[PDB]
Amino acid sequence: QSCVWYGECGIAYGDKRYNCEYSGPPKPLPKDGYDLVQELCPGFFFGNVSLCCDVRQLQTLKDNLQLPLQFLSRCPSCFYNLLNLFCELTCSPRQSQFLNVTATEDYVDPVTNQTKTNVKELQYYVGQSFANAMYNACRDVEAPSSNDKALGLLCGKDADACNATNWIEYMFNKDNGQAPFTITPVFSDFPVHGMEPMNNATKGCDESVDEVTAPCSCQDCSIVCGPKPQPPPPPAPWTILGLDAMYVIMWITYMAFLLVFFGAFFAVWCYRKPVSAAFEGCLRRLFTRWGSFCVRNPGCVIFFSLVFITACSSGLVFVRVTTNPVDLWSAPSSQARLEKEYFDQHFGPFFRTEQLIIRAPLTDKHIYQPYPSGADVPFGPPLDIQILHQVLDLQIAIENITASYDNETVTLQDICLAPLSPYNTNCTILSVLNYFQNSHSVLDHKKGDDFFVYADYHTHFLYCVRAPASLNDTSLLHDPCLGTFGGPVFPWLVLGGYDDQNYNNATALVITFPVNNYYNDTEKLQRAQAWEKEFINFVKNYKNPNLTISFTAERSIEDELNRESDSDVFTVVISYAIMFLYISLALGHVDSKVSLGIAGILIVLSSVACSLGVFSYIGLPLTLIVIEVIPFLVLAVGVDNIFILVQAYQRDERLQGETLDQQLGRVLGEVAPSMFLSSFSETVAFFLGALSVMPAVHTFSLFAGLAVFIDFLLQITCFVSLLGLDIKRQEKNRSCLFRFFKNSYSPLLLKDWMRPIVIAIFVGVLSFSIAVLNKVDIGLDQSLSMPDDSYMVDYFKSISQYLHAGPPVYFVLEEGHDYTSSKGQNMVCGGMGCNNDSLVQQIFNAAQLDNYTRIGFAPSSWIDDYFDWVKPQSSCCRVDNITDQFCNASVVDPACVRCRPLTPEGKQRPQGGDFMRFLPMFLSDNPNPKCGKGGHAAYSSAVNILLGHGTRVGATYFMTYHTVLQTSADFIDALKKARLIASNVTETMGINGSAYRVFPYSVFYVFYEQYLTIIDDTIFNLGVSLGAIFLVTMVLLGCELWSAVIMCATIAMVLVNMFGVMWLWGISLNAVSLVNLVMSCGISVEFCSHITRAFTVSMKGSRVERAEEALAHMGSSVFSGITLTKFGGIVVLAFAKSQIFQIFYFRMYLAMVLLGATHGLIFLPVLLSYIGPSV
Ligand SMILES: *[C@@H]1O[C@H](CO)[C@@H](O[C@@H]2O[C@H](CO)[C@@H](O)[C@H](O[C@@H]3O[C@H](CO)[C@@H](O)[C@H](O)[C@@H]3O)[C@H]2NC(C)=O)[C@H](O)[C@H]1NC(C)=O
Ligand SMILES: *[C@@H]1O[C@H](CO)[C@@H](O[C@@H]2O[C@H](CO)[C@@H](O[C@@H]3O[C@H](CO)[C@@H](O)[C@H](O)[C@@H]3O)[C@H](O)[C@H]2NC(C)=O)[C@H](O)[C@H]1NC(C)=O
Ligand SMILES: *[C@@H]1O[C@H](CO)[C@@H](O[C@@H]2O[C@H](CO)[C@@H](O)[C@H](O)[C@H]2NC(C)=O)[C@H](O)[C@H]1NC(C)=O
Ligand SMILES: *[C@@H]1O[C@H](CO)[C@@H](O[C@H]2O[C@H](CO)[C@@H](O)[C@H](O)[C@H]2NC(C)=O)[C@H](O)[C@H]1NC(C)=O
Ligand SMILES: CC(C)CCC[C@@H](C)[C@H]1CC[C@H]2[C@@H]3CC=C4C[C@@H](O)CC[C@]4(C)[C@H]3CC[C@]12C
Ligand SMILES: CC(C)CCC[C@@H](C)[C@H]1CC[C@H]2[C@@H]3CC=C4C[C@@H](O)CC[C@]4(C)[C@H]3CC[C@]12C
Ligand SMILES: *[C@@H]1O[C@H](CO)[C@@H](O)[C@H](O)[C@H]1NC(C)=O
Ligand SMILES: *[C@@H]1O[C@H](CO)[C@@H](O)[C@H](O)[C@H]1NC(C)=O
Ligand SMILES: *[C@@H]1O[C@H](CO)[C@@H](O)[C@H](O)[C@H]1NC(C)=O
Ligand SMILES: *[C@@H]1O[C@H](CO)[C@@H](O)[C@H](O)[C@H]1NC(C)=O
Ligand SMILES: *[C@@H]1O[C@H](CO)[C@@H](O)[C@H](O)[C@H]1NC(C)=O
Ligand SMILES: *[C@@H]1O[C@H](CO)[C@@H](O)[C@H](O)[C@H]1NC(C)=O
Ligand SMILES: *[C@@H]1O[C@H](CO)[C@@H](O)[C@H](O)[C@H]1NC(C)=O
Repeated sequence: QSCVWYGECGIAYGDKRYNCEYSGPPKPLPKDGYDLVQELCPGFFFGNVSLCCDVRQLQTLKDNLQLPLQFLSRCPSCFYNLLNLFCELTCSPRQSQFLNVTATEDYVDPVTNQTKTNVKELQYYVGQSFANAMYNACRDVEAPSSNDKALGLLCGKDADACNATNWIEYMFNKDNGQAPFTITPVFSDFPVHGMEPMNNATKGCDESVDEVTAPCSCQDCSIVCGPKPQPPPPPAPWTILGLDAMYVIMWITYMAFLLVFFGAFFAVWCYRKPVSAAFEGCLRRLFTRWGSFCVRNPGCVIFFSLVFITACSSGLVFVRVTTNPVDLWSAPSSQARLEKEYFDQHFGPFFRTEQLIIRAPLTDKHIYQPYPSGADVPFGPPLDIQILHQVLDLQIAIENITASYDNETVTLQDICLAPLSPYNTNCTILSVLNYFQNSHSVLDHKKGDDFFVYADYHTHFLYCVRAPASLNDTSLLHDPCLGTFGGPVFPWLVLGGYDDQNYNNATALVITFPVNNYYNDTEKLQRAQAWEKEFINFVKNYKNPNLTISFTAERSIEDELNRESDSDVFTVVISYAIMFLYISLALGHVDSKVSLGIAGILIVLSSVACSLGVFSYIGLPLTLIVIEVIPFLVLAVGVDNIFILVQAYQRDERLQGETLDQQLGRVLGEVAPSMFLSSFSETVAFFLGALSVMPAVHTFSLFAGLAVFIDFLLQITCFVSLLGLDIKRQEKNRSCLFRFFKNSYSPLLLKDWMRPIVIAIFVGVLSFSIAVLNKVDIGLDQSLSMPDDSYMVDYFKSISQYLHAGPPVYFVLEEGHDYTSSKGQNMVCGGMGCNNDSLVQQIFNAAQLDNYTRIGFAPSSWIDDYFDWVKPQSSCCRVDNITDQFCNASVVDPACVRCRPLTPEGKQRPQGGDFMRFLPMFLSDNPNPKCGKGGHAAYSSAVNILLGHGTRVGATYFMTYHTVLQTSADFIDALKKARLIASNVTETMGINGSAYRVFPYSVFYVFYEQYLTIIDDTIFNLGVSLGAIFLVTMVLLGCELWSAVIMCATIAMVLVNMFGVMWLWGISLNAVSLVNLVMSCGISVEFCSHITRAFTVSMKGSRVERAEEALAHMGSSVFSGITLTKFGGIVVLAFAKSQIFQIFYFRMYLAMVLLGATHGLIFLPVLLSYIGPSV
């Protein structure tokens, strides 16, 4: 047991001093630094602590060993062997057995003039089984705050760059900048030159050093645990063998139907070898009297109707308009809305992000060749230094932005959230320029010498993409890359277009400007939106032909909605102009009814305005989208009713001396039941479709329903009187379709042989529609709701094409958990001693899957960080001795003592009241260079404490990130699976009830919460609306069940074919497509009703003739009344500007129209001819 030294010598460089050389006998260490020995490696701490050692050597070891402690504190296993190496290497008592000093030089004392000898160089003899057990047991640890390979950092060279021998040589070599003097190691397993290397006991990541420190986790050790689980496969289409298993269930059934159908034509060829009408009669008489009444009292009626219109539409003064998207697309009391309501109250609302996806088209990738050694590393086009300067200039200019509002000048610093303030207040900008801190000088300053550059921006970039949380470059660059705001900048948030682990290959640059969003405050929101407007205008007009910018803003969507919503104003006006043109010329043929067409158009707009005004009075706000889609619908229905009545009158011949009233009463009594049926069926259809939970469709449905009902009523009354006035007029000088239907079409269509083919064809199309039913999309694209000429479309394309990370997730653990106990922490903390099914571990596994579960990254929990901070080893914590105030980590150390005693007892987790005593100081910790990251910048928001009564903890969250989400399927999949993870954790916590529960909050959950129940919502809505139609028909048409059931079956056929057309044109099944289907099922009656009544009330002999008589009579008015009108309406809307209209309203209505026309005018005729109700 000989010495190699005692004492230390003068300064070598920086603060580094070469130890003084002295190989004599040992010396018990002074009672002064008991504290280091215990702490460094107590394996030396017994009795007489005789050691060739000095307390200033212990404290310079302890002091120099800070980073390795930072990257390896997680496994005491590897940390403790590395420590066992330095302490023994430094002042073990048998230093001469395994050490050989080779170089040494004289030292001068400025105190006594005595020349000593510094140890410049020496050879270190290290056992092989020690380096093997150390590197192999800690070698799998990745570095924290990154997916690196913590050895990738503490080795100076990448995972594949160093082995176990080279890494130790590099660590001991001062050529790196850490070793104060170089130690030359020598591989040895057997004693050579009498210099026996070191081979003390070694411990792996699978074993704990002491009975109170749990072993390291299998995240950081590969023998304890493994990738054991794997998602299952999605086997569907169901029963593939078959070709969809629905292509077959339908095709096979159809073949059976075709055989059972043509086999009765075949067997026929072979054989060749006071309630019944009590309610339908009182209506006729009443309408007969009331039409007469309104015709002989025109003045009173029309005047009262105008007074009513005005009295009802003056309530339009209280009209309020909603433009805020949350209110539009989210139910006020949906589960996701309540979750969001809880999150905004305790943690403040999620902030607003202004992205910027920069791209350099005019540049090519260039190559980086490392000077010392290394394979070439190509950098994408956007990572050029010149392009980086131009983008930095753009960013610094975006920071200028002022745009004073309401006699007040606000700035980005003023609104941008600064996490750790007011200490550092610059603010959060998440751009790749933060690695250089937005400094042209920092970006260009180089650390090399002529003929080669040692370090370069790539050198810094490469280092900090590997470790964005370093406080120094540590590759001799000596430049910190934490960011001006203080806090890491994760490379996946500031880049896009790279390849899975090669930020070198980045093709795009992401630049975020997070801005604080405020809860119950309007001046701040006004100021922020006013700032965002100027930001948008600037970015839109910026001229840098070298760059292609795609931008957005939190307020961009709402603004876009109001800009696309006002550009169709011309469209609704033109639609009515063309409708009036058609009505004016077709309504009968100075045999012109222009006056009546104008009267009808004004009555329709009056009905629209009256609905809007009444509901504004009630307090329902306008969506301005409705104000554009509602007029069309109401116009269609109102014009149809007007034509029915006027034409039945025109074709009615006047009896004997009848003046005017008798004729009008007769016409109204025979035509009103049918028009009344259509109008009432539609009103009920609309109102009933107004029961879905979505405020936009709910309010729209109400508005449209009321407008149809009031328009029908007002029409029948004011318009029959005005018809009387115009009929009296023209009686003082002041058909070709019907001919066709009766002469050549009704007979043709009803031939014996054409009828079976037609029925076969329609049932075949119905089978197809039913077959392709389940293959309809779910959800709305989110990029099609914007006009085509909008920059948000380009931004969405750019996202889908470049971005690699998604929306952040917060797993909010509601208020009520304990947190001050070992088990209470095990249910949560993803750590050493905490459970294996803990919240953090479950979120970690989810992030490990990443395709099944879309949660992409690790939890970034706050409690793990808090414990890491409070550990006595770290020494970050330090309280004042007399004041009990937090002594910063950079302090003169006058009298500050460690918070937790550095003992075996102190080593445990702080479970008791110390927990809550020190938690606030941690949350108050700043990013100290000695200590580390500190928490203030990351967890102050995430942890809530209620003052008083023991300061019990509030709701906390563990925020992670989603995977890049590009379509509705992707969003719905993410919501579902986040809810599932939460469900698992809630189960595992085992609450004695539901006092509290985990739930995830992300920004899009409220908009996508409807697609978790849209299928049962659709089923219920369609079924209920159709049952209402059924009942209304079977009641109003008398009580005949056969006609009612036939009509209901035909409209159901119409809906199924509607679903087929949906699938075929790529329309999606969101709450708008669903409202339109429930509406179409109500608009179909206008076709299906006339024919069936003309057939039912008929007294010919046989079924065929009844059908042909009904066809002629009523279908002459039905083809001219409904089809052409609705066609004029839809063709003007076919040129939309919001995409949402042009896709859903236009396609759904065109489909409905042509489908209803064919069905009514062809398939109803034929089906009744075959199986129609006799009489
Ligand atoms: C995404 O990033 C990776 C990591 O930088 C790129 O891989 C490297 O790709 C470059 C491209 O041409 C190669 O040069 C690198 O090395 C080959 O390495 C040998 C020595 O290992 C050299 O002698 C060769 O001259 C060549 O440089 C290669 N290195 C590694 C470790 O993969 C990748 O190219 C990039 N994506 C694309 C599409 O380029
Ligand atoms: C994470 O999620 C993806 C979902 O896309 C999972 O699918 C994998 O990645 C892609 C899917 O596009 C496929 O890998 C294939 O790689 C070959 C290599 O040239 C390429 O030719 C194919 O076009 C395709 O890209 C494949 O569906 C699947 N990969 C494997 C190994 O099964 C996958 O679970 C994860 N993807 C990643 C990034 O590993
Ligand atoms: C290397 O191993 C030796 C022997 O196992 C250790 O010396 C023992 O060390 C313990 C640790 O405190 C002492 O309590 C014993 O008194 C020592 N006895 C003997 C006979 O060695 C030594 O501490 C180990 N060194 C390291 C760095 O682990
Ligand atoms: C952001 O914080 C930095 C330090 O982290 C502050 O100072 C930096 O920016 C100054 C702007 O004038 C520069 O002059 C300084 O050189 C730079 N810091 C250093 C290393 O000197 C600054 O308060 C913040 N940024 C500002 C104010 O622009
Ligand atoms: C290159 C990187 C990985 C090195 C990181 C670990 C650093 C801190 C290691 C490597 C070399 C080590 C130093 C080598 C020489 C001495 C002199 C000795 O009398 C006290 C310990 C001291 C001062 C060591 C302190 C810890 C040390 C500086
Ligand atoms: C047409 C009638 C019924 C009016 C109602 C339509 C409204 C509610 C629809 C039309 C377009 C829809 C938007 C489609 C796209 C987006 C972008 C996404 O980032 C948030 C949801 C949001 C903002 C939707 C909200 C709901 C929405 C605004
Ligand atoms: C440790 O044993 C050898 C190297 O010492 C190696 O084959 C093995 O993979 C290591 N164990 C690991 C990596 O878990
Ligand atoms: C814009 O920023 C530059 C740089 O900080 C500054 O000099 C200037 O005063 C700012 N305002 C301008 C140019 O209007
Ligand atoms: C674009 O790149 C050229 C390259 O020389 C540079 O001169 C110019 O300032 C950059 N910005 C422009 C052209 O707006
Ligand atoms: C979890 O609890 C203990 C420790 O791992 C063990 O008995 C059990 O099998 C573990 N199972 C899982 C899935 O972690
Ligand atoms: C460190 O603590 C001292 C004590 O007053 C304080 O002045 C200083 O601002 C602190 N620095 C931090 C928290 O970064
Ligand atoms: C610290 O407090 C203890 C408790 O009384 C006291 O004995 C000791 O002298 C104090 N020393 C310093 C440096 O604060
Ligand atoms: C929830 O946990 C159960 C068992 O703990 C597991 O079978 C299921 O897959 C988990 N759900 C996920 C991972 O979505």
